[PDB]
Amino acid sequence: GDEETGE
Amino acid sequence: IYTAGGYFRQSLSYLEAYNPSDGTWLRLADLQVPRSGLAGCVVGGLLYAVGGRNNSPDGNTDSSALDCYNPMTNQWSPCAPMSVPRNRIGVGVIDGHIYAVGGSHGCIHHNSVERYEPERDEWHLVAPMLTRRIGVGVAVLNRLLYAVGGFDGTNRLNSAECYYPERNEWRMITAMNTIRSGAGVCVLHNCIYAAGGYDGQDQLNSVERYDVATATWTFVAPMKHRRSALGITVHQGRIYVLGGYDGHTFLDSVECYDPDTDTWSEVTRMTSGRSGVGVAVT
Repeated sequence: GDEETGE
Repeated sequence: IYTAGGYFRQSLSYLEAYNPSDGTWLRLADLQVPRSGLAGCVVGGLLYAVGGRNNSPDGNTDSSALDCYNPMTNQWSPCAPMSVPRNRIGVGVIDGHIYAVGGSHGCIHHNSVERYEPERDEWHLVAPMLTRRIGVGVAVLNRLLYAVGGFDGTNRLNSAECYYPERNEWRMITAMNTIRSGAGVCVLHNCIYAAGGYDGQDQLNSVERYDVATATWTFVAPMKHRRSALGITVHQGRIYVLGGYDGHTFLDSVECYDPDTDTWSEVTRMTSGRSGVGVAVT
């Protein structure tokens, strides 16, 4: 759900 | 090499140990709440899991929790919680004391920092950072606390600052050459390493290291695979990075940095791909 963590 | 928590379609309870000698994976007792974006550390031989978030099909609860793993009880035990929940926290240990750095609670990006005392089970607030930082990398060298990179809610950061315990104050230092949020930050002998992360455009494979004596950051051999939200620890004078996210898949790759020939190479593959783990050694 975000590019930094994948969440 | 113990990895706790992480994320792979939901936050995870896994506690697993990797052995750089025999190359096999040990599967251990589960966290008593799933967490990702947490940090791990060791004090008194016991492994602490700090902060994070339970991102599940039924919630997304930021965690104020501090909990204790004992490596020969194979038992988890709860400790006093923090002042605030801190997702994407960083931690460092000075004198056997726990510093919890930054992180987020909902839309609030903390500049707050608080200190835990294991044999007293107590948290108390210290001086806040100059900068609000989530996904901050934290490291400790010469009894000083470094907070590196991160995200303030609007900008991702190449800045780093230094906490001096006996003056209760943060000092800005030389910025990194690269903007990094969710990088792996650790000490390999006496350069503060910052590996990978996200600069707001791409996941990074570059690695740079800070030399305190010259207050200089210099780039070293980059990783094979770009990664953000990776775990990191140093074992036997070598740096290990675990998992992360590369904009496409949750990596199970684990890479080793040998400092004396300055090369990275694939060492092992995690049991499952994941990002946002807590990593520590004991």
